[PDB]
Amino acid sequence: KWPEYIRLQRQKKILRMRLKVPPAIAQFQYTLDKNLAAQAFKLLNKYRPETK
Amino acid sequence: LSRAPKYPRKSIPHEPRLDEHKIIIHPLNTEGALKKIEEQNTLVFIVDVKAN
Amino acid sequence: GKAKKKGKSGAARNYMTRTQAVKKLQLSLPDFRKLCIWKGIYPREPRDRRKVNKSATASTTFYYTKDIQYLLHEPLLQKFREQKALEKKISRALGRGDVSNAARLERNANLPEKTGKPRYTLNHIIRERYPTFQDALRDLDDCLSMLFLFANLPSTTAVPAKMIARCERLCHEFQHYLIVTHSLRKSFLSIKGIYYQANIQGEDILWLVPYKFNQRIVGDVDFRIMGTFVEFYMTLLGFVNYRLYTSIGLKYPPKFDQVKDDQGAELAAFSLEGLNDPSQLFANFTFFLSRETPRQPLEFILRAFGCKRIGWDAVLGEGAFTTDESDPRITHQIIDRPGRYPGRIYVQPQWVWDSINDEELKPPELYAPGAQLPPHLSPFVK
Amino acid sequence: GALKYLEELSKKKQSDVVRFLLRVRCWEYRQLNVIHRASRPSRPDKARRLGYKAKQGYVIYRVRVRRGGRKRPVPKGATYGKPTNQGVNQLKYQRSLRATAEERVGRRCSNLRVLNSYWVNQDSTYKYYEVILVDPNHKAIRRDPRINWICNPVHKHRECRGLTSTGKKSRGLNKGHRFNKTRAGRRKTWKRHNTLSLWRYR
Amino acid sequence: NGKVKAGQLWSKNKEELTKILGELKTELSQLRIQKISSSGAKLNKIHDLRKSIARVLTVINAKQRAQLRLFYKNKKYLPLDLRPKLTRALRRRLSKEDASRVLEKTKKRLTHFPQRKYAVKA
RNA sequence: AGGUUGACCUCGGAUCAGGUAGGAGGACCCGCUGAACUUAAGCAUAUCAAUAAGCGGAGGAAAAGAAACCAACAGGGAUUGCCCUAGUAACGGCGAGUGAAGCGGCAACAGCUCAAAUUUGAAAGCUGGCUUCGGCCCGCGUUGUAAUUUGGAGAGGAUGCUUU
RNA sequence: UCGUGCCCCGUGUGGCGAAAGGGAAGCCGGUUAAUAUUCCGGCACCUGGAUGUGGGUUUUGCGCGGCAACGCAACUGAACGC
Repeated sequence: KWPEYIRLQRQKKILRMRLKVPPAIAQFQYTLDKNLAAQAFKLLNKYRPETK
Repeated sequence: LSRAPKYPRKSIPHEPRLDEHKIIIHPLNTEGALKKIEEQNTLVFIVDVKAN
Repeated sequence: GKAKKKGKSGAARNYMTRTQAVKKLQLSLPDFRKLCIWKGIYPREPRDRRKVNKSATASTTFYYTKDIQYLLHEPLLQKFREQKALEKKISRALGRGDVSNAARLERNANLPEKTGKPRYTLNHIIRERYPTFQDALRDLDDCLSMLFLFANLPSTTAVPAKMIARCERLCHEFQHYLIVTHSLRKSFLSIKGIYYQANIQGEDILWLVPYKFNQRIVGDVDFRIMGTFVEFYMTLLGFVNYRLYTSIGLKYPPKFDQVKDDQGAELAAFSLEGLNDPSQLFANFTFFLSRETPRQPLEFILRAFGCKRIGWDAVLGEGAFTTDESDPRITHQIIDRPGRYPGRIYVQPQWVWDSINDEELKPPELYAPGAQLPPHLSPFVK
Repeated sequence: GALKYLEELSKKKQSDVVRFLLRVRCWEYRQLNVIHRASRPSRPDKARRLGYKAKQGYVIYRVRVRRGGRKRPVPKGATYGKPTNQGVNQLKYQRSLRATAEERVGRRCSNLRVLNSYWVNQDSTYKYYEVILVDPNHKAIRRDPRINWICNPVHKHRECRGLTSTGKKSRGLNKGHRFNKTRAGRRKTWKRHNTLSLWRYR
Repeated sequence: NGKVKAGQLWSKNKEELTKILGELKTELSQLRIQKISSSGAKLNKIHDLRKSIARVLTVINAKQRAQLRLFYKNKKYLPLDLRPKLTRALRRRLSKEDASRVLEKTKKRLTHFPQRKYAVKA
């Protein structure tokens, strides 16, 4: 018997899988893979904004 | 965590409300008390109603 | 009036188990044991342990409820919590990749590996535990034995190398105080180590120092709580050294030469400066210590009993009065090997201990090299 | 700015993406409590145009209210005076469910001041609103001249007096001929019209 | 006897004031004991002792509060009894500087176009 | 070490640090809810009355307030109040009755702030803690805190003088 | 000791509500102008706590006897259950 917030977040994830999702939201499930994400962050880590 | 306040809510601790001069008001000077003095080695006083 | 209930008074209220004390203080077990050792909370034994806790066994440790109440107001609890929060911030910075923020937050942690000092300051605890300098001098036996033992161990996670170096430096400062005040009285060579007895302000101080060899750390001891004892004892000995140097009117801490310590000066790396009779037994002699002889006890004893010109081999360290063995100014030579320069007295090391124990110069013919030594008697047992 | 795109997207409430988001958010808000704190506004462009800022002292509280008409609380739902020709099922509350939600949120957080509120979702049983509240005791609020008017004591419980947007809408505070009875206050105007003025030299 | 002037008490410090309060309470007790058994000038002396106790307690409290105000002169948070009373609405009122804060645009407009002093010819 | 080490999001705990609300009063004020006696021959429209009673919320005033206004003119120009408009327009079983507003004269006058823009050659903004009162930290915040703009305009240019 | 954790358990939920219900324990004699199972004298009991002495048990470690019903001044007993 899980707490209500845990049950709510799990059933919210389950409901978003159960329902039909329009393409404008469903296109976010396809992301960069590990290698391309690592190379992108390798480039972008040289260009972090200036600190205090 | 226990309380670690940045200021005391009451600046001065209160003087004790019931000291000995407030507990003992005056002895009783009636016939019953003035008999009990020699009959029972008992002294009778009028004291504060809150004192135990 | 109203009837009392069972177990609400007496030993049940008086005593508390270790689990209940830990839960009451809301500490971890290492922090609780460290705080108990630092604050002098000692285990207690009730007459009937079932009256305190029905599940207690023979290995159950009981403490005083009032002792835990006094521990509740120790300011080191907030220091523990702040250090834990700071470590969480350091972990967050390292996980986010901010190395500059991680280093800046790490420099506030006051790590023993980079300071040489304990992680948590015990200065307020020192005054609470020792109200009087006489009590400090009376616990100096345990303090000096502890720190002289941990002056010669390899670095561990509990006691880092810089902390061990600070132990050795504090011991050297105390030895320098004893040398300049001529407070050393007796010394003894046992099968376990070297016993030293001195007299400071009318208090007899006896401690044991191991022979300089590879000391074995076994698993039968609790080395981490021993390190907590080490932190408390260096915190005590620092203030003891400061008070003694101020009482004899010398500046504390003494000037310490890192180059000479690097070259191996040991006791010779310190230079004592002013602020702003058995003690002269070896005053007119010149000594030469060979390499097979125990340099630190021989130098300490000779300099405490009045010797001012002690030289040794170059491998024994920097700071010798002379290094060449063929120096004609040398009067006595300490050798322990199984070609003798004339006008020089060659004796074995036991001559020095016997002479300082009897406060007179022994006949050198009984202490000749290769001869059978006289028995070494205990100076403490009459 | 993205908030323009959010505005034109929120205008199209019957598109597939907005209907899907409204359905899943309706399920989530129905599973949550009747009044609960929202960590951030679900409609940032609407909150920003209504006056919300990402500043300490601004909070968002989400609330659901039962929709429909109002029933008079008489026993057995029957009136025993002169006949009214209608039932209690067709009585209408003169204020909005938005105003009722604002009052309930204010009673939940009585230490704050209700700035405004906005519709987020609805179903057959409930209407869902998000209410912006400002802390009058926060130093960041009190130091800002654009918002420290709400720290004055005259703005205590604007939602209980009808000083919010839905309150002004219900009170009919608009200029023109269509709002003759209510533009300056209905009962005040009635008293002004029904008072009798007698001067000294009449 | 039993009449202690406040001018003498304002020069004393804490412990002798506590002492004198001790004796004043003492002969308050014993002159109550002789009050219940006899009459005379004791009935005025008990009133004098009561007023002396009130004066001593007042002086002790005033000096303690003055010392506490001196201690809390330079701190951010004060005890609630040492804080100014005013009224609840006055305490919840906006401060003068927060009420006098203006925006940068308003500051520029007031800087360059303030209310001028002028006269009109007749 | 990767079954590990963490970053976020959401939801909780604490006699945590600092605050805030309740109740009274309620003549006047802002809303909600809401009669009947009475007057209509009686009486379910109506009148009393969008009143009394009941409920919630402020202040020395409250409220309203700088037009999605009035007008139809040679155009007036935020709100409020008085006089007038005017017992007029208009509404009303079987009629008892009900009933404004524009203009006009006066009292008093006062104007403004955001969202919708990229500062992007530098979050320039702010709460809290400690202070040696110089500042330094923990943070909030880019899902947007400062400067600028609000339709009366403004943004970009050109131009030459004025203002603090 | 990878020292900053791990293990066990389920039953829920607080308060008020009886001077006649349930309930730990006081009797006698005397005594006052007026109180008394409350005062005085004698003789007791109950509840809770700490810790002694005597006695008991134990080298067959946590008693002995009676066929039995059971007896005797003692005579270990946590969690969890009946």
